[PDB]
Amino acid sequence: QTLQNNAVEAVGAGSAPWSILGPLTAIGPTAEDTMVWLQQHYGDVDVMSIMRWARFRKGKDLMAKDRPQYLARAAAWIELLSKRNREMEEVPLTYMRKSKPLVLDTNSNVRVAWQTPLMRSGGPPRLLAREEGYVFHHSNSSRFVEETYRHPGESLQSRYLALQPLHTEVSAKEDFQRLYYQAQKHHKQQE
Amino acid sequence: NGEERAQEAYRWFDLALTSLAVDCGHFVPYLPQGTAAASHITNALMRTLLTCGYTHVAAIPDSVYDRMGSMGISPTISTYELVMLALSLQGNMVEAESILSFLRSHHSEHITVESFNALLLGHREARQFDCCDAIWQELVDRRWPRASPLTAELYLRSIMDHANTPTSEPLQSFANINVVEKKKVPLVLAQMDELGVPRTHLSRV
Amino acid sequence: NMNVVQRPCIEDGLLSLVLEAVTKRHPNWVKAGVIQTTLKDPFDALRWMMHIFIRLSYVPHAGAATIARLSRRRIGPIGLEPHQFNVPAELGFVEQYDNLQYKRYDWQGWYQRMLDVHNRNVSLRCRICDLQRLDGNGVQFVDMQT
Amino acid sequence: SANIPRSVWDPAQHNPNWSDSYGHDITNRRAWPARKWTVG
Amino acid sequence: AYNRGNYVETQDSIWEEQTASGQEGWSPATHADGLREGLPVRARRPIFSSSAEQRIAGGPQRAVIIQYHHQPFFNPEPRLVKVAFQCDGTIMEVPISDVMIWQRRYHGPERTVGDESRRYNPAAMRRYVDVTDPFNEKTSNTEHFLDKYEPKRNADTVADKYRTTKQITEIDKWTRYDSARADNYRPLSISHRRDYIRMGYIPRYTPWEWIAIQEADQPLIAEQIRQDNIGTSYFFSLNRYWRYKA
Amino acid sequence: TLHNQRSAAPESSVSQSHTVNAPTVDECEMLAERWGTMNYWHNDTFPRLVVFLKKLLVPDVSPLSPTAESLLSMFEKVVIPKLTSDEEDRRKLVSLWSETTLQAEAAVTKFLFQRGSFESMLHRIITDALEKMSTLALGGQEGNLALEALKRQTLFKRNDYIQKRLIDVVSNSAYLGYGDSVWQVFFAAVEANEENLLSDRATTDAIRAAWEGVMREDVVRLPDVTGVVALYLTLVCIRESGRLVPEELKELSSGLEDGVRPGVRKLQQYPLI
Amino acid sequence: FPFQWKTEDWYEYEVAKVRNRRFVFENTEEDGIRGSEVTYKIVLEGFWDHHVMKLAEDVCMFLKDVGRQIVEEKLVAVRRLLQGGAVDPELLAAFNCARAGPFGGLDEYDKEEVANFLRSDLRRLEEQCLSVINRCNVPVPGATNIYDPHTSWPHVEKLEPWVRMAEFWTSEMSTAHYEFRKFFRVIICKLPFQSTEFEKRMYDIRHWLHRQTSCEFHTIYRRNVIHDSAVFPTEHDPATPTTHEHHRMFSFALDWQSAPVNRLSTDTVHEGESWDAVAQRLGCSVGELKDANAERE
Amino acid sequence: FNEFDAKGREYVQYMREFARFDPRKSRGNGQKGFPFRDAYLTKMNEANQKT
Amino acid sequence: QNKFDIMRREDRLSKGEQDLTERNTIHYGVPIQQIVDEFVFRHRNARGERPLDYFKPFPNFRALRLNRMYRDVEGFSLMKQRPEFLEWELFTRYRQHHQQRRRLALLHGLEPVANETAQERDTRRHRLDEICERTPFDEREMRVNDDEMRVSVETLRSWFGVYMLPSPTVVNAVLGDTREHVLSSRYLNRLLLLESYVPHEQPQEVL
Repeated sequence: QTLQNNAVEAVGAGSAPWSILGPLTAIGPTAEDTMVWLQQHYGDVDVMSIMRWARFRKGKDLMAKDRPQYLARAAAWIELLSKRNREMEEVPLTYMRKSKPLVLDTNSNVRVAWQTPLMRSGGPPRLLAREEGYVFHHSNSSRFVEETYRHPGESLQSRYLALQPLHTEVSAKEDFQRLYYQAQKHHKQQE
Repeated sequence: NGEERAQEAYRWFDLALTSLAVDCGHFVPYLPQGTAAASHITNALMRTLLTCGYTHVAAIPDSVYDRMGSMGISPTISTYELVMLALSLQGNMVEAESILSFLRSHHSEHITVESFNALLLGHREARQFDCCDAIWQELVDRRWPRASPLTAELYLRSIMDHANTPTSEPLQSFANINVVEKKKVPLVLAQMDELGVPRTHLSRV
Repeated sequence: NMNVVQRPCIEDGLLSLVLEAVTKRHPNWVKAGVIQTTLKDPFDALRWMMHIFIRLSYVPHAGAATIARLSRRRIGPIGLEPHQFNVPAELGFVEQYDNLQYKRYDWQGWYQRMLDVHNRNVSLRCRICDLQRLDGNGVQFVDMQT
Repeated sequence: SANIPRSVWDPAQHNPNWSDSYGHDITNRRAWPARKWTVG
Repeated sequence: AYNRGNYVETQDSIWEEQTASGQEGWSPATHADGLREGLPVRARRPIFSSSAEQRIAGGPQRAVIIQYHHQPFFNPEPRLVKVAFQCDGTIMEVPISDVMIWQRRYHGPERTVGDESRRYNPAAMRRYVDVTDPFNEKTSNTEHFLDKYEPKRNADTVADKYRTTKQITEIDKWTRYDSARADNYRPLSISHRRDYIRMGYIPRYTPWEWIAIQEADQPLIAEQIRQDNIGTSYFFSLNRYWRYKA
Repeated sequence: TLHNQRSAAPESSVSQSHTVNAPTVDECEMLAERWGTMNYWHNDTFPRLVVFLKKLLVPDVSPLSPTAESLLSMFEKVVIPKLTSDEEDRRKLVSLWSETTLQAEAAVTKFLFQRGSFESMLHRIITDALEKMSTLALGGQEGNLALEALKRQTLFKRNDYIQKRLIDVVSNSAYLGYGDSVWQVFFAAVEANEENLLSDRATTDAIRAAWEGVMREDVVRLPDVTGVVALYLTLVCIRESGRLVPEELKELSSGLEDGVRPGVRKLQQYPLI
Repeated sequence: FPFQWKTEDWYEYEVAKVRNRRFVFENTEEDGIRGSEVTYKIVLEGFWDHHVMKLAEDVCMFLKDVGRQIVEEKLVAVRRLLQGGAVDPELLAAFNCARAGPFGGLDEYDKEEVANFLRSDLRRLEEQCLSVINRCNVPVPGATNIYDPHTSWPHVEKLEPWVRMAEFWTSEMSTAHYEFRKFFRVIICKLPFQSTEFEKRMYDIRHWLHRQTSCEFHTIYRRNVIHDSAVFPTEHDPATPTTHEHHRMFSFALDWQSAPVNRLSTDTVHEGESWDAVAQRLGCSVGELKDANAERE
Repeated sequence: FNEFDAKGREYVQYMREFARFDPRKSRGNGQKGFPFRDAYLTKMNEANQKT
Repeated sequence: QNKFDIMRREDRLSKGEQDLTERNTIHYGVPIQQIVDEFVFRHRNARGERPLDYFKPFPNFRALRLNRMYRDVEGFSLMKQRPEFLEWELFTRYRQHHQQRRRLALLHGLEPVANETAQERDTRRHRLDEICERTPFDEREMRVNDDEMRVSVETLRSWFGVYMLPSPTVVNAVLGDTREHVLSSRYLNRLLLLESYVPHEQPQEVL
């Protein structure tokens, strides 16, 4: 349910491909397979000691009287104390793109963003991003852009000007789940 | 064996991606790269590559992050925290502060204390202790995410590293100057008594 | 006549549409009884504006105490029970240590004790306007007769 | 924060309007002649 | 990237560079910033309600400063600035704390006006100022109607103009009081670089090293932190053990 | 002889809390859940309420031709005895046309502030009309073009409604006084109607106590707000300013707060030239 | 004009103005130099008036550079708290703590409204931290006025000197009149937050003071006080009221207990009592009685 | 010269203070909220003065 | 002692950045105020570096400091080391022109922003040039200073030409009566347009 809510909220409510294949495997039909699954998916904590501690609540035996309350309490305690459960229940974030400074320096906050070939199809295959000069640069007033120049014609402007920086604003992130959802919607709602 | 465990982690990452492509056999051209399992395995790869030598630590935000972007895998908060910790161990603070500024701008409800620990460890390694004090004061101001004993460990070790630092502008004319920063220690400990950080959860040294 | 703007006339249906959008944006306002959807009384839209302004402007005492403890680092306990009111109050006191003659010798103890017991005054101050807030039970803490 | 602040030693935090210690007291001890006019 | 031959383009690019770096921009105005007539400003528009007890503040709009009584007797606490706003031209009296000017630098006492470059002289040792007329009072820029009857003798006018005019070298002397001058700033450490000429220099500001040594030698009192999070012990704290009792 | 420490410029005294910069594309994305001040939505340069209302527009839709106007105007009684000739098909087509017109009106008035939900609902309405058209209309495939014309016309109607009655109302931020005169009109409307709003017969004691506790602090500062709630406050203040303004300035005026206060010293009162 | 008044109003004015001398609230939530969160007053005393004046130039320059460094450390944190952050669940639980809100019943604030109340307070931190920083960059040695609060931070305020003369014989021949005197300058530091780093730096001025020149410290800070309505309840008057005989001399020790009165938080259940019958006897709700006794079913 | 002398600067400041005096704005100022004894008590005697 | 620190040092030296082992000791080296005081003490109040207003009876705090070249002279193309008798007055007039341009931009909301895109920057500059060409130059704000003389606009127009300090008829004629309006950047751009028209190589001894 948590993974389905994460895949729903990654798009904004349809589902994302985030909840197609999660990090939990299916449980075997054996109590020994249950102990195997709890030891290999929540093995950073002692599961049996947590379930023994979560049995009583203010003297009341929850395990013999209120069964779904005890199951919810033990599941919450296991999900709290386990670090691997905390690392496997994370919300999908957008992809932070690198950026380089402008060639014609207009602002120190305006930067040329590094674009994934998933975002823009075609073009040449690129090298690694750091070699051209793309690093992590972001602040409170940072703006990211694609930088070209207006094409000079045979006219009065030849060399006195610095070939004015025609800009086109791009985003600071790549929401991969929303791109996959919109591509599947274009593969589905068009058909 | 940093390089050998790094090669084994890369090989097991390739094995994992092959088995994820097998296990996913709509979203058909966007699998298994759009799933949670690919992001979890990439986070495990970054967490293992942090353990290895300096080459793989430097390759975590260089090669591994660009490969994760080119593959189309959506990252999580542990991805950015491990990239920040790799840049912290490299000593590059402007990129780590840029990543935390990106996280403050866009996904601010998901930030945990490991990013603050990454910045504390990195400004301790870059020997910019005023930034360590600024990060600790910000963490005391916001009070969320909660300060682990690793926060107090990194901040008090930055204080002890700055206090044992010799200076060269007075050329030790009378005494050592930085020892007065140890006077900050009875303050911050009291802040721990307000933060609920137990002082018995500190190392013996 | 060129620097004048015709005053636009707003119908009640457009106001009801924007109020429906406001309720769908903030459902906890309707759930807590702040605004409604209806527009029966002719003074209803101004009443919902006043309710929105009161909700977005009035800070409860426990929330204000927690916010003041957060960034301004105001010390003191904070009561979350409805029988505990939070009073933001000032405390004035004097610190005095000698550094000329009574800095150290065998007299230094009783002189420092004399300076401390002579400075035993603590001035606790509170505005009555800070006491005129709502309690945990919804009633005002200090009213006019209080 | 640090014991010695950044405004003391950092050249990027230098006050541009700050003046030297010697010019103002030399200016203040100048003696200007009072009689500028012919009658008064 | 900008045209270096163009002056306005270069100065606009300098303005944009200092605006992007955070040096220039809208900052809350101090009284010392030179609030004068004809100043563009961003002032918070005050709102008037009869139910409001003190005042209601609003959004910062653009305005001009009409007048500002800088005298403490013409303008008591809290200080007011008369402004006229951009949208409706309404003349109001806003408080000085709700006033934001476009600063040009961080460290300025008068951040409003810009820096100006001074002229350069190669041999600046000779520079002549009239002692009687330092700002040139007695010269007249405008032509009066009575200069036809003024005496047309030349030598008597250049004689006094070259008599009382003194070179800048002999105006002031470097005495021995200047060598023992105390620093107007607090030094880092006492510098023995110039200790051959000073001969009696006592600083009026204790250096940062000496403050740090005097701070590093004495301990702190643990009860100065005065932290409190539980509350007051209403029953026990005044009834504790007899040696440590209240 | 220099320093080996990190050299950094001092921190900027430019107030970034009141500095309204240029709107980024991520800001226009997250503008649906953005909390801003009244100066933020009605800014003098880059107003964000106009951007919030301009992301509700359906792009690339256009007013259809007068040929399409003559097509869509007469479909109930001149084209309907051409697709079929029998009674039950004519009755079904009349009922379907009336129901699609009624639900198109319901669609253009229902989801005014959600563009994607309106688009999805209109697509579902158009497909459920086209399928039941393809059951019994055939007649040479005329009604499907007339339904695509209705799809164009209904998509133009919402984009014109939110243009004329929302965008062209909140367009001139200087007429609205950059949001602060909106708050002035609200406080004057409360100043006119204490008997209807804050009394012993109007509200409870807790509402009056909270209103008095808001207005008795040292500085009463106006709260930051969401864009739809800002549009609500702006529209109700535009409606309420007509009663507070005297009768000579009710229709044509300069500024939203014009004649609300009795005596105002204006800068434009002396220079008549 | 001219001023002519009743004498009874003038008699009431002149006593009210002197009795309300120190009835002042220093740390108010307001604009610049009047409003603050903590107020430090450092009263410097020395034997000569130029000794205390030269010290008050040495300490004010010290607390200007220190206080600008600390407020810049707080301003760099406030501008990070305004860029974005996660709402504390304990902070969200503090807003949803009252039973009845202003609008009747529970007012359920979400994470949007609680972060809005936190943003509107941190916007006041930026306007108050910039007010201190701008007044720390003004006093250049070319033009310095540290006695004006609008010009410099911190400002120096004048205090009347303590002067005590002695009348003694110089022999029944003559009388000598010598006076002991010492002079005072106080330094007012108004910070819009509580900083223990600044209080530590303020206390160690006593270790590098001038010759024969000491100091004392004043601190007026804001502190939250809880009025517990269960330890100190609001009850009716008793049936037999108190008289003047309960307020005799030595009735402060023999007639009255110290506040508060001990009220029993434990009780014993009687024979025929039920959950509705004990709660009737204790004057509480039945569900409130079971929440305090969740061990026993 | 300046505009006024020492006692003249004092009583011109007292008229600017009373011109902007509002008794609800004297909340917690102390004795600095007392509104210039001469002009304040003159207003309280208008039932007897009657210009 | 660590191989990690050695690899990090070699990586940072290959990047061209500061080694973190050179940050082992703190150097608060030579503050600017001490350097200025040593320069004044060595040169006996530093005559020649002070302006002429320093030798006047009531100097401002800007006259108390030494002479530095600020960012005003960076745009003036005619500025040399030694100006020829009238260039400094033209430079001061251009500086006051840009100060009035800054005032007009602060009046009408045309000040720059931090995240300014170059298209928005060019639009704001074109609007500022449109609103500044119709505003007359204020001469009351033109403040004469340390050594320069009071020169009218007509003397500069007769000496330097009508193109250097233009009339509205002049800027309407170049982009397409003696009065001065505030200068615009597009007019000076048009004026400039019209005026312009093997690793480890070894030496021979080791070979």
